[PDB]
Order: sequence, then C-alpha cells, then structure tokens
Amino acid sequence: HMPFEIVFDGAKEFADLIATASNLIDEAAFKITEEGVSMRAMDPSRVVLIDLNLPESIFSKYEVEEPETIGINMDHFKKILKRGKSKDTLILRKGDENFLEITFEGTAKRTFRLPLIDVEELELELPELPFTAKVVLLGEVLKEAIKDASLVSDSLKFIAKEDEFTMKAEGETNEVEIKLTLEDEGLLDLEVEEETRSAYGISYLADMVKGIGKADEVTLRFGTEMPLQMDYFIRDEGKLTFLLAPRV
Amino acid sequence: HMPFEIVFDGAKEFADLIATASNLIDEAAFKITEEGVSMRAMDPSRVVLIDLNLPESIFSKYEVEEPETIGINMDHFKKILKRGKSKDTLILRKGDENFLEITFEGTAKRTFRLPLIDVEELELELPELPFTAKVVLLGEVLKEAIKDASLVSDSLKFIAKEDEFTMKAEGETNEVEIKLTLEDEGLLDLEVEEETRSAYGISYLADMVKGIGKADEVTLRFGTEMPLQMDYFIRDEGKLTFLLAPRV
Amino acid sequence: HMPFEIVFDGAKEFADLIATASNLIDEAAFKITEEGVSMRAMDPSRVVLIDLNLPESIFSKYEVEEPETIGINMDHFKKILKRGKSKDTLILRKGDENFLEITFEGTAKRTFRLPLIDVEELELELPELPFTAKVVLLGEVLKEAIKDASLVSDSLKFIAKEDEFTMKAEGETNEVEIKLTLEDEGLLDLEVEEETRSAYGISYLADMVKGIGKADEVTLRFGTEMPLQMDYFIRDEGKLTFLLAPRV
Repeated sequence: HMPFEIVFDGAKEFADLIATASNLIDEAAFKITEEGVSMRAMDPSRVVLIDLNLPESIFSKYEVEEPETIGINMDHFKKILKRGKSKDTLILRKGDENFLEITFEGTAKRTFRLPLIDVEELELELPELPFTAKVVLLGEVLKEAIKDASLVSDSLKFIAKEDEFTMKAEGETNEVEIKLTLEDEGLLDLEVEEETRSAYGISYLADMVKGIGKADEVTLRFGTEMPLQMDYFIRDEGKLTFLLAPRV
Repeated sequence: HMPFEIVFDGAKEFADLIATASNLIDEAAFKITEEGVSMRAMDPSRVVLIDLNLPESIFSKYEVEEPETIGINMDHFKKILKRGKSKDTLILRKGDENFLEITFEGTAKRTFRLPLIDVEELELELPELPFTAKVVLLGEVLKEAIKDASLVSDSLKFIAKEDEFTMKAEGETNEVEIKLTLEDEGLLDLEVEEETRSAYGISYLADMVKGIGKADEVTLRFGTEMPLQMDYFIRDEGKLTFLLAPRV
Repeated sequence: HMPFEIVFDGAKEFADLIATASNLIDEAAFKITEEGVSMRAMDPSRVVLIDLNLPESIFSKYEVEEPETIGINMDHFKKILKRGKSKDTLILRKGDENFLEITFEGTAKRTFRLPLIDVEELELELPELPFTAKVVLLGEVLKEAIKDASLVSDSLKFIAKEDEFTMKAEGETNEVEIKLTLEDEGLLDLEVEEETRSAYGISYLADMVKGIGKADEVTLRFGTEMPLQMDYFIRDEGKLTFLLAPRV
C-alpha cells in the first residue's frame, strides 16, 4: 500500500472534531484521497448516518500518493487524539505497514502507533431528500433545547412555519416549548416551503450535538415524517453531517 | 383565580437565589401580593425557618391583580430554573389554570409549565427575639469557618465579646478556632450588648451558607442558648433570612 | 522541648508543596533547625526516597531555638493545609506541648491544632551516585509523557544520547515515543557523559510528578540500571528531590 502524510495545525481542535463523530460511532472507514479525507458511518442501531468531509485545503501539508481506505477504532483514536495540545501540530502518517503513526509536534515530539483495523463497508450514500424546511441556528439554542426537552420527554417535535421554528416536548408532569423567529438572535436563517412537522429521539440528538460549540452555526433540514439532516462546517471548508431517522 | 405576570432581569441570578433556600426545603408556599413575593418555610426537621422576601422593586415588570398563594415543588422549580442563562429575562406567569408558566427570553424564547401543588401552611411567623449580639461578616469567612469546623466536629460554638467574634469547634483528634476583630477585613460590624455564647449544628449551617457568595455581606444575630438569625440581601432590597435552632 | 515559630507568606503555595510529597508518603519526620526545615522519607514500598529541603530564607519569619524533629501524619497535615487561601499567611508554631499549631492569617485568623506523632526514623541518606545523564525539562513535557505512556504500558524507558533524550513505552496494542532535542522548547539542558538507558515504573512516576507545575523546571539524573533522581526548586532556594529505584 502507498504511504501518505497529512498535517493539521491545531491538534486539540482535530481531536474535538473527531470526538463529535465518535459520540455515535465505534469504528469507521476513512477514505483518503488527493482531494481530502472522508468518513461515512452509521451508529450501531442504524438510526444515524454520519458523514465527515475534510478537504485537503484544511491541512497544512497533504501528501497522498494513491486513494486508499483505512479502518479505525474510534475510541482508541479519540484516546490518542485527546493527548494533543492546542498549539501542537498533528501529523498522521502511514508507511508500508498496517498502522497509523500519529505524531504531536510542539514543545516535544510525541509519536503513537495506532493499529489499523478492518471495517465492514456498508455501501452508504447520502441521497437527496425532498426537505421542505431549512433552519440555520446557533449551536447553543439547539443544545439548550435538547437539554430542556430531556427534562420532559424522550422525543422532540420540530415544527417549521413560514415565520417561526418551534421545538416542543411534552411529558406527563411537564411540558417545554422553544420558539424562534428571525427577530431572535438564535435563528440566523429560516426557509420553509410548507408547514413541516417531525419528531426525533432526544438520546440521539443529544449525542449528535454534544460536541458542537455554542457559537457554531448549525443547519437543519427536515420534512414531515422525514429524516433530520444536521450539518456544521469545520474550518469553513470541512463539513460534518448527521442524518437522523424520524421517530414514527 | 387571578392571573399575574412577574419579570426578573437575569434568570441565572434568580435560579441561584432559589437554590439557596431549596437547600433545606422540599416544597414551599409563595405568597404573591402587590408589594412583592414572599416565602416562609421550615426544613423537614423543623430546625430551620427560611424567610425569603422579594419586593416588587427588584422585578422589571410586576403585574399582580389580587393576592394569592401558590405551592411549589422546590426541586422541580430549581431544575427548571437551572436552565436559565445569565443574560436571559425570566418571566413567571399564571393564567387561569393550576400551573406556573416559566419563560426564559434571550437568544430564544423557552417556556416550561410547572404544575402547582398544595403546600400545608404551618402558621409561621418570624417573632422578635432578645438577641444580644449582631455580627456582619463577609460570606467567605463564614463559609470557610463552617468548612474548617466540619473537619473537627458536628457543632460550632459562636462566641461574641465586645471586641471579638469567635467561632470554635473541637473534636477528639483536632480543634479549630476562627477569630475576628474589627481590625480584620472579614468583620464589617460587631455590636455586642453582653458576652454571648451559643452552639449550632454544622450540617444545617453548611446547607444555609452553601449558596451564599464569597463577597456577600451576611448579618448574624444570636443570643445565649437562643436561635441564630442569618440574613443577606438580594439586589439591595430583597432579603433571605434563616432562623436556626440552637444545639442544646 | 523548645518552642519555634515559622511563618510562610502564601499558604496555598505551601499546601501545594506539601501535597507533592504527600502523594507517596503517609507520615514523615520533619527536622527543624536554625538553617531551615528538612524532611526525608520513603514510600511504603521503599521504592521512592523523598527529600524536601526548605531553607530559612523562604520563610518571612523563622524563630527556632534548638534543633528538633517532629513527626506528622501527612494526610491530616494536607487536609488542614488545603484550607489555606492564596493570600493567607501561614504560621506553624510549637509551644511546650505535643501538637503543632497551624494558623492562617488573612481576612480572619483561623487556628488548627494538629497532634504530633512518632515516626520511625529509618537512617536515610541521599548518597552520591555515578549518574551519566542529566536532563532539564519543562514539567509539562514530563507530565504529558508519563500520561501518554500510561495509555500503553506500566514502565517507561529513559534513553539519553549526546543529542537527544527519549522516553519510550510499548505494549501489545500500542506504542508511544517522546523525543526531545535542544532544538525543542521542552528541553532546557542535556548533559550526557555516555549513552544511558534505564526503565522506571509509571505508577511511581505519575505520583512523583502529579503536583509538579507545567512551567516548573525539573532536573532528571539517571544512569544505566541506576535510580532516577528528580528534583525541582521551591521559591528558588527550596528543593524537592525524589530518588526512584529502577525497573529491573
């Protein structure tokens, strides 16, 4: 197999990015091409599809000789990546053997070897879906709404109308409603082709947003009784996308 | 029953205030009048009386049509109030039904409904007591003294003389003494009509001061073998008062 | 026995210093002389020798009438010292009786009495050893290397060559290497008489460095199959030294 070397400036930020996807994934195939690194995976229950796309432009050095796929234990990977410091440079390097060499370069050079595994490749595509609502909002609104709703229920209803986005949860001894209009600072954009209603499991939503930052911009696309698509951008050009089955 | 709407600027600070009283209380009757909101309660052991007085002037909007009392599960209330952010506006609103509508307004509008309960109203008054010592001190001195004493014993002796306030605890394998004179920055005022000695349970004192801030000014009034009265002010005009039975 | 009074400006910093040695020690004899305070102890397994030297110059007041030794329960001592604040002045005073009086003076005067114990005095000396490598490095490099290695193994190999210092750990499902040259900011000095290799237990190293600060300068001296000597300086003139048996 051909070697590659991939360098990212800011190892803690790369660790944070990986921890977001690792919240639902145990293992993942990473496709390394000359245009960038991509990773598509499902959670063990097949309720959530994760798609992480890291184009070559976000790496300070990108040397990939031929396309290849590597399989990675995500919790081992996250354990090593959690050792990187904010100011560290991260180097991912594969030689001829079956392991990833992970180097942090900062006040010292620290090198880990991570054994590569074989990951069964479900043939996962991200199809195009007839979404009828798009919502852009601040991560902290989304995070707090999912936490608020968890005080009440295990499912969260999303309601998009022309002028307002509403998340609503109700239980026996409680109820909670989170409402956004474009007058609110939490809602950066709202495009609604028609009145759209759908519900989603809170345990999955919490794991999806746990690593998202309070100032991150998150785009939601959904439809009536359709999956929820949730993405946010990494370093302007990278992108993390979740696709979440509806609660029906 | 008549509706009311009550608005407080700074929801996290209102949550903090409620958590202080919630440390000893499971449930409480809130008397809502046109002059403000008051709450008088005892802990389950009847050792501590709590009196919280929130005058209308600390609320940015105060619309109370007729006096009424509502009963509240304090741990449910604290759970909801803990979701408010520092910059949020808090709205407490009762309509015609038997629930409190709690709204946080900030980057988004989040609304919870809290079921109102029935709280047995012990006829609690805050009588006037012939205290012989008054002490004003910084919260952190009081907090650290109670923590220091807990390393040693389960009761804390308060000793007020004309020129010094002393808190003293002794156990078998330890002893601790905390001494204040007006020369010390921790003691803002000391008025002692006669030499005064009394002891109090540390487990109650710790729960009383847990939510008090390090820079808060706390007034203590006590007498020989008498209850301890402890109060501090909320937004200059609100007031939280504890009355604690002596250890005899 | 003769009284003494010893005053240290900055009680939290004295607590931190004591907690470093307390990580491996349960009890210790403190020799109080006119030149300063010293403490030599071994961990319960006799794998680590600890030597703490606090010269009279680091104390704002130092009144010792005649040399004497006192025995101290280190976990009781640390428990009391943890109550001191950053701005507090710490006073250690022995009168005629068999207890240490520990006073924190700040916003208030708080006084604890700590019973003195009898500590069996192993006749411990810090002999001179034919070390062949000396390494000065930033504490955070050392701390992170020991943490990195603990992901992999229970022993850490130290390798000193003329131009590089290497710490290396290997396990079955992992390996880690930390490399320093004088080009690196983590390595402040490297003196190597000959190529030196030795290994040490990670559980002991972690307890040795747990209290060391990220910006502290740490000196390591070791030899092939010899003990590791690790010291850093307290207030320029105090010194904490560990001597750690090799893993053979």
